[PDB]
Amino acid sequence: EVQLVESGGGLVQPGGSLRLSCAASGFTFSSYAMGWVRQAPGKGPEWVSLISGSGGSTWYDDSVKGRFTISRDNSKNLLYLQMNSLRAEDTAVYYCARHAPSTEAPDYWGQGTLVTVSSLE
Repeated sequence: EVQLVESGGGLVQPGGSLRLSCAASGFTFSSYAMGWVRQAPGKGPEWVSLISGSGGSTWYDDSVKGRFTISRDNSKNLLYLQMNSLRAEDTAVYYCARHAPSTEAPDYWGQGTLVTVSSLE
């Protein structure tokens, strides 16, 4: 019933920019903190950014402060991540995620979108 579908990932050269979107349904959107998880291929997942239910408060991992901007549109149930000045290190699968602190089951994630920062030179 809970659905998370992300869009907008892909290939970009270094210094480029990308915008991820995430559409939700199956729950009351604004009653959950939402965020973005990243997973590099040989590594565990980490939270890259988090936004409060209302969107009044945000958090960013130190490695992305200033470059990435998280936002949400509670009237259309959408979560965004504007990713600027992309660096090779930003390469990973990014997951849209619904943070449920009260739920014991793991958080719901979207299917994941690959983000590759690469110049073939």
